[PDB]
Amino acid sequence: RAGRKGVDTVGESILICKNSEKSKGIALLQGSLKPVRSCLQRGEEVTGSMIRAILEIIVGGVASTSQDMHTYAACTFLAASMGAIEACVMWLLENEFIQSTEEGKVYHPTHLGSATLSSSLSPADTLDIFADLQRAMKGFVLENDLHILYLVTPMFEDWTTIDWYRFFCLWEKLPTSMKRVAELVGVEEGFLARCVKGKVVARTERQHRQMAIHKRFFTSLVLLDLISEVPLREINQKYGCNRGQIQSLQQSAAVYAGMITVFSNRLGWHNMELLLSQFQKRLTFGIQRELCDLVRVSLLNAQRARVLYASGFHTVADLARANIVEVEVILKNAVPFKSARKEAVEERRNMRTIWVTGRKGLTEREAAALIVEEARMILQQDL
Amino acid sequence: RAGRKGVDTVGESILICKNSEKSKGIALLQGSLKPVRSCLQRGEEVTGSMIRAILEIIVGGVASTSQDMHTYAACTFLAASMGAIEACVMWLLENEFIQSTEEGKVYHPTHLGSATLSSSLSPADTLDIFADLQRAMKGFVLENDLHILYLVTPMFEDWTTIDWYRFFCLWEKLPTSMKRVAELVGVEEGFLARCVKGKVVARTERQHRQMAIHKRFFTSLVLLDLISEVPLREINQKYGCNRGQIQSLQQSAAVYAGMITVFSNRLGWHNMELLLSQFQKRLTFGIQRELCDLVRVSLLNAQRARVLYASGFHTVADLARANIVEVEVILKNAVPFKSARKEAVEERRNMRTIWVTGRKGLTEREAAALIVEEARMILQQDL
Ligand SMILES: [K+]
Ligand SMILES: [K+]
Repeated sequence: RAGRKGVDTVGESILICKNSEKSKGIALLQGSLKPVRSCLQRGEEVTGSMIRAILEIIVGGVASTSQDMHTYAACTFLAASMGAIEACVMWLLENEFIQSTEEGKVYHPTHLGSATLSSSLSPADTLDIFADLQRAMKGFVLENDLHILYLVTPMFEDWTTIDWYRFFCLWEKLPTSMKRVAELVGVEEGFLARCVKGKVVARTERQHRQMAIHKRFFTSLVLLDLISEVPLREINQKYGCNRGQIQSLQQSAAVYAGMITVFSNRLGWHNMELLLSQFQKRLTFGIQRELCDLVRVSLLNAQRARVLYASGFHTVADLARANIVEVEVILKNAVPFKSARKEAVEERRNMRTIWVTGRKGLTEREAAALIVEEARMILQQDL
Repeated sequence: RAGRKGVDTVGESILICKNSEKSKGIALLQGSLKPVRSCLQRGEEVTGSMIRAILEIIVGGVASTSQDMHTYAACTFLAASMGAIEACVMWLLENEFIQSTEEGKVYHPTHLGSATLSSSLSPADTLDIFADLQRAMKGFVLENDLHILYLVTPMFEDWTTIDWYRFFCLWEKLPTSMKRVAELVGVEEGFLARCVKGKVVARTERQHRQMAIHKRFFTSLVLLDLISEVPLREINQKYGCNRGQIQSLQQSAAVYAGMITVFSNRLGWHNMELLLSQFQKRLTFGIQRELCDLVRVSLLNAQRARVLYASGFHTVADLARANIVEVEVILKNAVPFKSARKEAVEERRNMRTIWVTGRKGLTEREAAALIVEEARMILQQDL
């Protein structure tokens, strides 16, 4: 990124080092990129990338027989550099992903197969997800939205560094209704104590998904406050994570929530599907059910939707009838100031202070007129 | 009902008796109707009819003060024949139905009050229903539709005489998924045994709603098969009840299901409302979710909707494109014969063999043309 084309004569790069790390710095300047691996490499005859690859072609209906499988193996990048394929096919058979009809040896997708493909889910993750859902449908808590959120809470990657001492403090202060959900999932208070007392991550044993469970329940709490319209600064102080890690999490959970919804629909689990089908939109914007209609407008996010709701505008229909200058004023009240704000400067009438995507700078007035204009266009398309 | 006006010269009535019951028969011929009671009569200072009456006028907003209450007491039929009112007002206060603001002594409705009124529910029944729902939301089974049905299964009157021996036979053969729902509700196997072994109805103690629970769970099983499109004859043989008692039950449960849905909506219980809001339509016709669209047509019931679904017509949209004579044929296949049916009689082309409400006799042809005609009119109103 050193050197602007058409602007600079040269691009300069400086790597600051010490005498001790002097040799490692030179290694980088002379270093070159490593050769590209296939990521489908084989004491592991089976592998995730291959299992998914084989599942996609069989369920999709472009690979039926055993001859089609090895023909596919020829097209891979792994074979370009110049058994394992057969192992993945059996794996799909053992775990009810694929069917075999002896037309000798022809493979067809199951309901679980077609569901996994439509859900864009990884076959390795689908097994635990399928069990987790069946476990939840045997005993489910409906008095709050926490248990539902847990099912759509992603835990395939760490989104933040969790302070366990902070976690235990929230555990005790946690209401009884949410402790019931914790117990029902696997959250044991004993494991939480062995985390604060001693910084033993363990996780060496495969059976230590016990760690992931507590990380997942911690995350669901964050997502619970998030769709409860709890301020980002409160969530930051309460949990110990920045706004960057949160936004990356909600956009991840919004997508994941859609996956579990599709997965539940293709298996015929209507009751479970019915509950989940409202959280994709709520996780995206971080809102409650009431603001779901307002946030259809492009410029209206969580903060702008709430202040317009609390001012009499509950729906797009109510927002189309709106007086523009009234919308503008309500927007002006949602701004965050360090001092308890909420002189006359008439030189700020042209200040473009509202950002969009692929944006021209919008004034607070122009944005308001756009919100009312868009609301009317949507109101007509609703008929 | 003896004597047709404009037809008969006299109407004759004969009461057949023996010598032993001779005196009781004469008592009827000379007998006259008893005076009409008020049904709001008072060791019972409080009474159901009064509590409901007082609740309706306060929540509705036509009675606020204490003066309005006794003014209402004057308009009653009980006072027409010429304390207790004050007792009912306190009862509504004790059970969170009504609020009191000391403008000395002014009464307003609570959320629980406004919910009960909108639900058309009796205040006496609302207390147990409110507890039952809160109990269900703490631990709910979603793998089947049984637990949801239990919440909308009415038990304020007996709809049939339950054979307990038959019940215990269905209990053992009952799958594990439905035994979990039974335990979760209150169905104890010990009580079922003390019913078959000994015909002890008990029910003298008020705390013996334990009887109602088992009667309610028995009923939910019937409703489960009913919306699973299990034949009426199978349900008759399996449970021991006639088709008359069943139809009276489903139309009762369809109405009740709507009540619990409204009740849940006014309390803000969205998750619970979401699950219940699909069973009013299914209980009415006795169908599965797939036939919900077809049964919008007036002439299409459960039986006609299924045979049209299994023949390629899944929606009203598919049914508007239908060839009339094809619909007619599919209908002809749904008819029940004692022999394994499903000569050429062309004299039955005018036989009106299909009944409607406020009906002219419809031929199987005319009905088919009406179904396709109605489907098209509905398809246009859907846009
Ligand atoms: K938006
Ligand atoms: K109908």
